[PDB]
Amino acid sequence: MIDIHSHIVFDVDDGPKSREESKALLAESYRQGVRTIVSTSHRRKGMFETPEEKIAENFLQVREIAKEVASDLVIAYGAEIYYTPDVLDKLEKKRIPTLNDSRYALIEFSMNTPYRDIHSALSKILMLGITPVIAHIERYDALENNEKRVRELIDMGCYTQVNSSHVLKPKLFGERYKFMKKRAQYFLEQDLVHVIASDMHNLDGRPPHMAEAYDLVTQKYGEAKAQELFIDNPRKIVMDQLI
Ligand SMILES: [Fe+3]
Ligand SMILES: [Fe+3]
Repeated sequence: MIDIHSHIVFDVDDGPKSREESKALLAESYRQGVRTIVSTSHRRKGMFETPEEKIAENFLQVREIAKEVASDLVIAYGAEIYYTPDVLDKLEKKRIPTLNDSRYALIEFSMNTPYRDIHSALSKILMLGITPVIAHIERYDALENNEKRVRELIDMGCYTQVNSSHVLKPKLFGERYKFMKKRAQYFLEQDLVHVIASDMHNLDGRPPHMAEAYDLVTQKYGEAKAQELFIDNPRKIVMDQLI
């Protein structure tokens, strides 16, 4: 019901190319039962360096477009911030957005980022009074099968996010993400996940799987847990409330 990680702004990153694509992506998200989407387009040194004024501009146009989808679809502003050290000054001085202007910022790393680097970056952001929500923790080799490390990040004041796509069963044929599904399944079993979110980009390779994932978590982990990960926690994040 509340999706805190999405790529829905046209012509700013690897998401929609056009207004028409953004609308179609919103529509599919709405169809699946999502009622609030936080826009978190990429901020990444050397990869996604679209200027902030453009991202904000196209964002506001997507927010308008969302009215054509449904009147109760709320679009919030945010950023998926790949960590490089310049990001610290940007956050301190609010030149890079948090999630709906809350304390929470969405932070990502590389698949092969060493734990010590992860731990260090997140420690420094915490020192800014900003709470990291760690994007797609199933991506990071450093956390694979590592309850102790994830726990250590959570215990110092981080929250964790897993992509809906990796919540799904590994497919009998054509499975290209088996290792990330196994990782997400590990974290869920260990009860190490605060949030499941879309990371949606398009309707081909990367659609939302929020309805499918919600049902799967309901079946395997109970409805209350599904509510927690897909509604209650995301809602606290959007409303700048402590979890
Ligand atoms: Fe990412
Ligand atoms: Fe993303």
